Amino acid sequence: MERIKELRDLMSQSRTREILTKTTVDHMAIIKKYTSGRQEKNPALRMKWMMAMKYPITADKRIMEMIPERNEQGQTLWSKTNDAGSDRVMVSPLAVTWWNRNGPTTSTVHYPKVYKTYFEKVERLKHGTFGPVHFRNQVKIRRRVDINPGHADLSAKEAQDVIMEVVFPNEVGARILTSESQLTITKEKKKELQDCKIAPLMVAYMLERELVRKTRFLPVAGGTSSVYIEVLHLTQGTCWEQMYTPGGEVRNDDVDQSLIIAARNIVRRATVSADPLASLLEMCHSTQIGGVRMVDILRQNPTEEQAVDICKAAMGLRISSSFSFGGFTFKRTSGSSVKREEEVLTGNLQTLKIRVHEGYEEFTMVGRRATAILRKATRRLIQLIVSGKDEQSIAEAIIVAMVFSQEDCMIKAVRGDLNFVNRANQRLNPMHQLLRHFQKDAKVLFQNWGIEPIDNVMGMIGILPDMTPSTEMSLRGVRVSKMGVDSTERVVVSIDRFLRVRDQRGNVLLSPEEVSETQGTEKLTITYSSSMMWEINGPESVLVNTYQWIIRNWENVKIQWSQDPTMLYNKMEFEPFQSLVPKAARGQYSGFVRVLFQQMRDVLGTFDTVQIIKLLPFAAAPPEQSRMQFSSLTVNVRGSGMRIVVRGNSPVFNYNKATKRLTVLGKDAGALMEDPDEGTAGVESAVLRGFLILGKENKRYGPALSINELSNLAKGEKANVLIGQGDVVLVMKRKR
Amino acid sequence: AAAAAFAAAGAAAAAAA
RNA sequence: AGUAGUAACAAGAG
RNA sequence: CUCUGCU
RNA sequence: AAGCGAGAAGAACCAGAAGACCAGGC
Ligand SMILES: *O[C@H]1[C@@H](OC)[C@H](n2cnc3c(=O)[nH]c(N)nc32)O[C@@H]1COP(=O)(O)OP(=O)(O)OP(=O)(O)OC[C@H]1O[C@@H]([n+]2cn(C)c3c(=O)[nH]c(N)nc32)[C@H](O)[C@@H]1O
Repeated sequence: MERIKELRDLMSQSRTREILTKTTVDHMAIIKKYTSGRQEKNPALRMKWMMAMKYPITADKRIMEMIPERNEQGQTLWSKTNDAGSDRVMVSPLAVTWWNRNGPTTSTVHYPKVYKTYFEKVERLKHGTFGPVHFRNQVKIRRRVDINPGHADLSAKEAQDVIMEVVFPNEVGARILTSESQLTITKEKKKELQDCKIAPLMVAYMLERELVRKTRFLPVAGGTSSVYIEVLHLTQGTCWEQMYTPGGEVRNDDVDQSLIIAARNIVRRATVSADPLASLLEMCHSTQIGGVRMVDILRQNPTEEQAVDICKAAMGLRISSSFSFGGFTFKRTSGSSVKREEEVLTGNLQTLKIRVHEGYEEFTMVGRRATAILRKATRRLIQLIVSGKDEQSIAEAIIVAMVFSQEDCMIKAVRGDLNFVNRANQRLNPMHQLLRHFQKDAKVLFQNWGIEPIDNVMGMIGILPDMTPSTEMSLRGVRVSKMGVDSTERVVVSIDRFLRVRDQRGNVLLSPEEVSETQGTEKLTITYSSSMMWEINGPESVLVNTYQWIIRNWENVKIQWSQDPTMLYNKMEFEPFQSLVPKAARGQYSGFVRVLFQQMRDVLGTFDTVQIIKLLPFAAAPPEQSRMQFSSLTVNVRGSGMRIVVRGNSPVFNYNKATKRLTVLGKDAGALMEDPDEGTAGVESAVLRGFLILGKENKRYGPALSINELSNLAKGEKANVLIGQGDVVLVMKRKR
Repeated sequence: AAAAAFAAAGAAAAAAA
């Protein structure tokens, strides 16, 4: 046998014998990388230099017997010299071309199977569909996406075990495949890889690529699924979007997530409409997910989601009135709740702002290996009855119910290193973070939750923190039922004008209020096909496109604002912006801005095009009279309140006077043509409700005053007010 | 029968010992 | 000579 | 006379 | 929703008094 003969020869040589005998297998990892050569600091230069010499390539010694030393032209394909630091010999590129020309051919039917990922890229690009290219003010946000979806059912370790089985069955070790998915994929791969001469290392690397999920932080603007990320360069550009639909099958999870995102955006946008039901219907009939119409995916996609359910109700489809959480499908059998954000301090001394649900409510929990009935109040688990098949399932159900309760002891039970912001400092979902932390370890949570006296409740034995069943004592409000209690029914519902879903009896099942406020990213690119293409985009895109639309239509917007501002405010183009405006402050902001616009109209001159551009979107909502003074207007953006400053320049809304160009969130929105009627002349008169800005202060009418308390002035008097970025200015209460 | 539509988080629990 | 610039090349080692 | 052109 | 290096188990592991007498509670 060749290899044993080589081993005998190596043992024959004294120095190689000493190396082989002395060095251990552990020490091999160190001496394997033993190299005198150093990494080339500028490989491009070295490569350019070495392509001029005769023999820059190195090949295995066997080349000398399987390639002639020279071709018919006499050019030496290879030489006798031995490559430095190895037994390989020197070779010219001519040798490689000769091998590709008249070399020994073999079978390559296996290559597509082992390089499955690359040929899948080829195939799904072949069957992709190209739509029109649309030139739009693209706003790409940097976020983690997946480049290699991997085999989701199999974690990285399972993928490694399968790779060892398939490629190196003898070197597996003690590992045994348990997950059925492992067995099936190992089987198919072994059958496919039969008599594969390709190097086992390459097969292992390709299998690692195919199976192990890999993610990457990339600036994206469409779907974040792999089928869309790999073609990201082709699809999304700086100023254009290429409507592309990759061919082949699409993971059901990605379509479900994208449908949820689209439904959330549509309902959130449709709430601020004058006819929310009709608007929602129009965005449903005009939206497409992954190249598929959104109208016909709801009737075939049972994904449970209050937004998806509202959309289904709008089309007459029976809803479930359920929602996923922690892997369990929750159906609210009875009770009602209202969302409200509230700040909590965790057990690890970290401060969180979690969305608490005020109100008593009762849920039915359905899981893959568990089922429970829960009743909770505001941050209080009134009762929980679990019916898990095994202790692990019971523990999972109990932990999920515990976290879902949002109880203070739950929050205070956090211990160790738990971070609620990723490495990009993006705010994570606190509920998901708590679920992950407690599923990793729940000893502290059960210890700090409490124990309740339990009587001999028939078929409802209590459970203790150590997971052993008990009769007299149990976790507070937690019981375990052995009746295997085990909802899916789709009840037909009627949805009113304002998207309030009521069953036959008339109780409000779903309302837009309980729709999640998070602004997630779709897995599959979502395309909207109305006149204003940006209705269902993220916050930044909506802001930029709203201001860009105002700029473009500025010629008509000016005249409409001067002679008929009520219709300008009605303009639907501002509704998505209002969707970003917080619901509580919408009316007050609209009233304040409308009053400022009216005073600007009344006062001769003092016209400010940039100010109108800045404040016009906020005027869409119905006015709400108030005396409060606004230093900035707030808009929701990915859970952050962006403050648009009424007076001055702020990063959210910028007007570069040198270029006369307006940039929103760092994205250019266009330039404002010079308006001879502007005539700012220092005085603005469109900053404070009922006040006129004289200009720089003069330290005779008063030292300084604050914006809010400035309302003390009665009429006519002049005073200095601290408004803006530390720029005290003189003001006066308008005559009327 | 009983099935989970979408299960986030790592799952399991170290309390069981 | 010249390249080049705070120190080198304008061949080096047997 | 041989070796080297990032050592 | 999150997502930035690896694991698994050689060998084998309890004791009797009984009898008499005295004191004592009930
Ligand atoms: O990726 C998102 C979401 O899709 C965008 C995705 N997802 C949801 N549903 C599915 C699904 O069926 N299949 C797949 N593949 N993916 C799905 O998971 C993520 C969802 O989380 P996120 O959007 O970041 O926030 P949110 O939707 O709020 O999730 P979470 O905060 O965990 O809450 C989920 C539901 O719980 C409701 N809820 C929580 N509590 C405490 C209560 C409560 O006390 N009472 C009531 N009535 N409801 C409660 C939340 O409102 C939300 O509905």
